[PDB]
Amino acid sequence: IGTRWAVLIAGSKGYHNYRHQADVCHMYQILRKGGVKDENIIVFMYDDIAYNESNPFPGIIINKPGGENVYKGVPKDYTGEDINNVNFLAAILGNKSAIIGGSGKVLDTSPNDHIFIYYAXGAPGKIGMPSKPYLYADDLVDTLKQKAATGTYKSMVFYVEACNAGSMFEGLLPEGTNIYAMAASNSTEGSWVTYCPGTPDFPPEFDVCLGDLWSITFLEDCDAHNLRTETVHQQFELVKKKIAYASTVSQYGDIPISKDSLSVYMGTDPANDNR
Ligand SMILES: *[C@@H]1O[C@H](CO[C@@H]2O[C@@H](C)[C@@H](O)[C@@H](O)[C@@H]2O)[C@@H](O)[C@H](O)[C@H]1NC(C)=O
Ligand SMILES: *[C@@H]1O[C@H](CO)[C@@H](O)[C@H](O)[C@H]1NC(C)=O
Ligand SMILES: *[C@@H]1O[C@H](CO)[C@@H](O)[C@H](O)[C@H]1NC(C)=O
Repeated sequence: IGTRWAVLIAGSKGYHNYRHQADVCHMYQILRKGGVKDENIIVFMYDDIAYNESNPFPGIIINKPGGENVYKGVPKDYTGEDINNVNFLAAILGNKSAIIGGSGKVLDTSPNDHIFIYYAXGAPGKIGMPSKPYLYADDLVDTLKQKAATGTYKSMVFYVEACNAGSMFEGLLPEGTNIYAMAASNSTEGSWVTYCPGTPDFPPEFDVCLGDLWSITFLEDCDAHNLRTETVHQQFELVKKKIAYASTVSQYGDIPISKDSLSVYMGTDPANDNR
């Protein structure tokens, strides 16, 4: 019962920030393969990578060496300077009349729907937007409190790839409104980039990192398993263990929500039914 929705947002701009847009495009491919529909996936990506004069492969974005083109077919709801706090927060709330610029696609969800939000690109108490102002912890949590008050969702999972990512939720995110959050790092740690030049077996055409460590770890995990048999809690434990040497994967909010299979939010790719 209900519909799966998602909001994917890369909070940065500039070719050196290739990884944030590659991470978000990779998440789109997982949702598309799982049967989540484009009308229910709101994408915020600056869109300055695929056709950049510096990109050695125009029209292509990869999130791993030798990987597939993750840019192919990704919707463009909010690009360029339309990625900002006003539009990101109105999209989460689901109020089309509060969007200023962009497609107007928002989470106009119903009570049995599921929501998955993934943000990639931070400092204590804030995460980036392509231009100032940045998004502050209190303002993001206040929007989540407004969304909970409307009652227009069954449960929500929010994944954040950023430095000090846990600072967006620590001591603020409510625990009884069906919102579970997972962060690449805790409130006082930075997060790591990965797939950078100068590593064994790396495409010689690139001078930028292709992904972020926590992101490619959870994204590649989604690609390799039947999401009906892996829960959010099992992914938390697996990814937390895998990257313990770099940062402390952290969880906040309504922890029992993580008993849900990942397919509740992402669907599942029939090619991995045996895995
Ligand atoms: C949906 O949003 C409407 C527009 O909000 C107004 O415009 C935005 C851009 C901001 O300036 C905001 O402060 C304004 O209030 C509201 O008129 C409307 O009541 C909202 N609907 C619901 C159900 O919340
Ligand atoms: C390409 O990347 C450069 C470096 O960040 C940026 O200044 C420029 O705006 C981008 N151009 C396009 C066409 O996306
Ligand atoms: C964050 O993780 C580090 C370990 O890398 C730990 O020393 C620190 O106490 C943690 N901070 C919080 C607020 O939990």
